[PDB]
Amino acid sequence: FGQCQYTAEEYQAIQKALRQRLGPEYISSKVCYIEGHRVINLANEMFGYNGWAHSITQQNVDFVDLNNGKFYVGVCAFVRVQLKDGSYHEDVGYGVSEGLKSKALSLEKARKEAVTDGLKRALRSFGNALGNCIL
Amino acid sequence: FGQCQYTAEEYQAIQKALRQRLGPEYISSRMAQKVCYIEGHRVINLANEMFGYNGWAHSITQQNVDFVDLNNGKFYVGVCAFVRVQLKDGSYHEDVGYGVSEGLKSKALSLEKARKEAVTDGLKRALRSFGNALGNCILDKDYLRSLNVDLTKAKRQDLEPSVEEAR
Amino acid sequence: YQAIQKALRQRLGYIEGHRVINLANEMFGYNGWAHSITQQNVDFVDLNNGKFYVGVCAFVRVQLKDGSYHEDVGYGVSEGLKSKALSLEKARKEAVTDGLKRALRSFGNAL
Amino acid sequence: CFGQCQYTAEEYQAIQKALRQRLGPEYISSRMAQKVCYIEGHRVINLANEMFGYNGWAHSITQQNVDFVDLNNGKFYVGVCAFVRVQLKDGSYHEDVGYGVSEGLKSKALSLEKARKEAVTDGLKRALRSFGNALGNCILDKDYLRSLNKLPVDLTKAKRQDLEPSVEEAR
Amino acid sequence: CFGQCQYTAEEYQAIQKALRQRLGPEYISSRMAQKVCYIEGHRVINLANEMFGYNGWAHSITQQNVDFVDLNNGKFYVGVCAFVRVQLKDGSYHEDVGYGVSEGLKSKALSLEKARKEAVTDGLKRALRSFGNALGNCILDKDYLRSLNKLPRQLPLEVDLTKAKRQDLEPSVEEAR
Amino acid sequence: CFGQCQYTAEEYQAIQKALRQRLGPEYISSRMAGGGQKVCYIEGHRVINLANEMFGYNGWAHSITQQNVDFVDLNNGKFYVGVCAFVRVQLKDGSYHEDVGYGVSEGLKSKALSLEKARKEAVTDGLKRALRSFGNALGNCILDKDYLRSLNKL
Amino acid sequence: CFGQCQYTAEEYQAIQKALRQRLGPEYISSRMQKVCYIEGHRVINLANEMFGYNGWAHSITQQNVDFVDLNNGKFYVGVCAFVRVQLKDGSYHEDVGYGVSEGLKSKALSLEKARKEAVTDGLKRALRSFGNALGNCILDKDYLRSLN
Amino acid sequence: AEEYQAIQKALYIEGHRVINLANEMFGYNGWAHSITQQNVDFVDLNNGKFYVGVCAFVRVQLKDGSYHEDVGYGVSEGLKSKALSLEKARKEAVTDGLKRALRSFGNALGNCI
Amino acid sequence: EGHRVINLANWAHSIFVDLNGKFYVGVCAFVRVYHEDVGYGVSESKALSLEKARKEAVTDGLKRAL
DNA sequence: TTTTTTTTTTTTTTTTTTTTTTT
Ligand SMILES: [Mg+2]
Ligand SMILES: [Mg+2]
Ligand SMILES: [Mg+2]
Ligand SMILES: [Mg+2]
Ligand SMILES: [Mg+2]
Repeated sequence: FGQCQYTAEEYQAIQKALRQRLGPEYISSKVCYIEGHRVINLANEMFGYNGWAHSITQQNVDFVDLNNGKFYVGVCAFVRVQLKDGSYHEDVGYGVSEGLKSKALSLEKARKEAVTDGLKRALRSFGNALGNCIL
Repeated sequence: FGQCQYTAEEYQAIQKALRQRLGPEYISSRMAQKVCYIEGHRVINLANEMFGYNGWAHSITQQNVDFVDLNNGKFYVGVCAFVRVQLKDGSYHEDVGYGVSEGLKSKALSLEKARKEAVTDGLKRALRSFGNALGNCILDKDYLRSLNVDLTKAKRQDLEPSVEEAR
Repeated sequence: YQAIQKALRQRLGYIEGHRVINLANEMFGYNGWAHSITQQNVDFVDLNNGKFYVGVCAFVRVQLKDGSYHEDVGYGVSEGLKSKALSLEKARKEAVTDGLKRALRSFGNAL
Repeated sequence: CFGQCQYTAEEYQAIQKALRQRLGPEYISSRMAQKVCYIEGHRVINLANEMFGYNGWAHSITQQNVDFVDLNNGKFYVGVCAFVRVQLKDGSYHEDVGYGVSEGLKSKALSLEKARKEAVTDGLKRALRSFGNALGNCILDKDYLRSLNKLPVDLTKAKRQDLEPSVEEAR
Repeated sequence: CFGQCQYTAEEYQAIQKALRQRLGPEYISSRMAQKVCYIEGHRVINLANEMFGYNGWAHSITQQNVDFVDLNNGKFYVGVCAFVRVQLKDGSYHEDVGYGVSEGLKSKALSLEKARKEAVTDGLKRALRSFGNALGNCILDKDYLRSLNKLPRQLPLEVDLTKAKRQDLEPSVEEAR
Repeated sequence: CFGQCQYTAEEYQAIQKALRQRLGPEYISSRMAGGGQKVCYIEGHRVINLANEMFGYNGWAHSITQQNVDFVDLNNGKFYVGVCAFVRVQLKDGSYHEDVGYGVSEGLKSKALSLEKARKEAVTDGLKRALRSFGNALGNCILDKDYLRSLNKL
Repeated sequence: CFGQCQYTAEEYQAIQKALRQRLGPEYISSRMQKVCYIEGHRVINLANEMFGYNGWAHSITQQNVDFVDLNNGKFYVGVCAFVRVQLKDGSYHEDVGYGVSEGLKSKALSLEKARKEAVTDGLKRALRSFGNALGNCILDKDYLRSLN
Repeated sequence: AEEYQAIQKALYIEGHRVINLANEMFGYNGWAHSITQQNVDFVDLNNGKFYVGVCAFVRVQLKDGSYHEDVGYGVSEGLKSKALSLEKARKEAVTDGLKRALRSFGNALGNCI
Repeated sequence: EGHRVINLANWAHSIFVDLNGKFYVGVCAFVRVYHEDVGYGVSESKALSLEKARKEAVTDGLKRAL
């Protein structure tokens, strides 16, 4: 994982298979998007369960404001996605929590949402099959 | 570890096994409405079965304490954690976990509970990203809508003849 | 081999982010280019009349597996929007996309 | 060598089967907390030794940190955290967090000592747990615990002297 | 060399069955802390030397930190902690933490003396404890302890110095080389 | 070479048998440092000589990994110093031990002399304590209460 | 080459015999209570006698200036050095050497004295661990009583 | 082999004479030296004049592999300029270090007193 | 523009404030490929200033390489 | 448009004097 050069057959299969646009079954709504678990499944079925890897380069908390007993949070996450050949795409994601009477729950929701969103938006750069044809 | 290449047959067997879902014997529900989840120890068992006791590793990249607050003698704690899971070939997935303690009068107990819960939650979320077999199917609405021990062999002696003879 | 050197000069018909990504995925391949974020800086956040105004910078680096790379800059704004989280989200993402757009243009006319 | 020597098929299979097994009622201790069931750390040490051998596993402390030392009414309240890594002869590893605690002592050094020891012990226990049910992972299953609840040392050959004739012969 | 030499089958089996043993009542010391039981450090070193040999193990110190050096009524209170790593010829290892405590002394150099030596001693003792019952792991068991307290009290003995070394030269070792 | 040369069976057996011995009554010195109690010990040069005989002039080595001054203090014009060192002893095959030695200097009115004494004493104390883990022949037998109680009634 | 040349049985036995010898009165100095020692050149020549001109080496690992204090226009300096001696086989020893300069109003002279003295003190204290023929005997209280 | 016994039996002082001695004792291609560490002690440009102190570590190594490391030292005073003063201290320190390094080999190359 | 250099070369390039209503910012702009030659850039909205900074320094940087 | 159950007791006394001239 880091120096496993692709073979020609698999290279062409991947290159052709990524351009296929996503059928109406996957998309759900206004804004049309893709659920995160569907994106994970598509990645697994596309590269293999051992063909891609993701990590968190860094994560920041932007603010925690309390207004009338409710907390408002915003979290930035840098999520990096790597392939077994050595290619990667890093992208940013954001998470928001509002109206929760608990600060810890708000932080948890925000951080996890930010990570999931960064993961979604990092895979799109690879091809249309994973979501680039959504806007 | 870290440089062990999968064989074609093991590759295919794991690829087929990860692709499948979990029966109603792995999912439990708690009031929150209701939420369906998979317990951490069951996920550890499934990971062991899928990859083997020596097929996967997990590490804590970094933890941090978000806040400790005292209100009327009660401590409120929130702890984050980064957990990284790895496979023999090199592949890995890193995810975040969070722990919470609410109404404990002892700060040390609150920190302990929060940190341990954070590590467990992070591991659970990091194992999810490998397939449906490891918990990735419980957040799908369609599957959720669709769904809705003998101790004779229990170890009683320390010595393990089979392992020692095989050693 | 030697085809890209001549396939970069051609132009055809502002450019949307998805389209430049799609053209990026074609000349080099899904495994021929990578990009990364080097820095982000929330230059300012202001509140007026219950509406927030944000401006964010971003450093985006794009490398071909041959080795060559070009780091460039991008900016993002979010004016007249209640709530801070949406503002910051929009600004950061637009900054990253803009930096990516401007980074890729340095390799030739085609992009 | 350690960290670069592979398993064989037979040993590997035997260890899987052994690790899958659960633990009996004589490995389980109970304490008030309305009870709570657990496995003592030295028992886990013994199980790991006889599951992988005395030279089959290695543990280390990768980080320790004191969270707070507080004095109240002449008594110290301390809390410590430890990251313990357990590694196997092939290269596999599991890293978990342990946490120690001391409260009510009038001596600062004793509190730090107790907490810093408890941290590493607890972390080792929790890092060995994720290798199988045999190494304590079965204690977290409520069905197992309610199944155990529905159930019904005279070694005169102890080491008396210092030498090991057989070990010396083999060496 | 050390860390790159592997055990043979017979050697491994012998050490494995030996480390399983539990120590007798003549290794066990007692002190008031209710009474508590322990194994003294030099005995542990002797046991390790017998088990693995003088060239079969190796221990080091990875870090040492002073937690505090306080003064109260002219008397110093010190606390130190050490990370002691024990290793074997094949490559295996075990680490643990030892703590040294010193209190009551008017001198400050002596306080650090005692704390910093006690810490390394405790750390080595606990790092060797995780190799078997033979290197002290049995003392933690309540059943094994309540068994010993039921055994007869052995009277103290006196060692014989007729075999004690009295000359620097070692003719056997010299001939061996 | 040093650090990768293997002991033969006869040498291993000989050295193993020798290190198990307990030193006789002429190696034990004494002091009065218990406020009413006596303490036994072994001198440094004697331990170096014992090591040289046991392993040979080219069978062992030692080094200093780190040294640090805990404090240099002044009171009534007098200097108080405390220095600590970590000493590593190695054998021809690769085995090693490390322990801590500490030096003290209370009373002198010169800063340089105090530091000199503290540092040198700490290094020697460390070399003594590291060699102690190789066996009784190198001073491990002193800690025994029974062994000393036998010497004190000779 | 150096660091990887082994000793024959005869050479090792010969050196082992020699290093056990104690030192006669022609090597021991004295000063004012009374002290005894061995000069630097004496130990250097002894080492050249045992191991030969190409049979030993030494180097400096750490030299740190403990202080440079100035009082009454007079400097007080202190330098601590760590010196390492190794043989052709590969064996080595390391110990701490010290240098003290006091009373000299010239800063450079005090620094030079301390720096140069520390290396030689450490070199003497390093060679001592090889055997009695290189100064290890001087610590023997009984030996001094016999010679004195 | 005979060369070893010959050299061993063969084995203030003006500078270049010691370099000539080393050249004769071991030969033009039998020895080498190099500078390892350099340092400067104290302040400069005091009362118009300068005080410069430089200490150097020099390592002399023979063809077989033997070597010795010793410490030099350099002092510059009186000269009222930074230029070519610290350089003079550097040169003096290097030379003193080389002389003290060649000394430990034997009497033919030093050993004062 | 970069067209002249990209045609001739085939090169890669790596990378304060004033702030009311008027802006000017630094550059931090480098260039590589042969060895590197660095320059600096000037500006004249923060986005416009930073972008213009990056233009000119690259322009100057490329000249020095030539 | 993500996502929302975990945590289960441990710790067991040690330390035992050295150093002292050179460029
Ligand atoms: Mg203790
Ligand atoms: Mg002492
Ligand atoms: Mg001196
Ligand atoms: Mg939760
Ligand atoms: Mg607990």
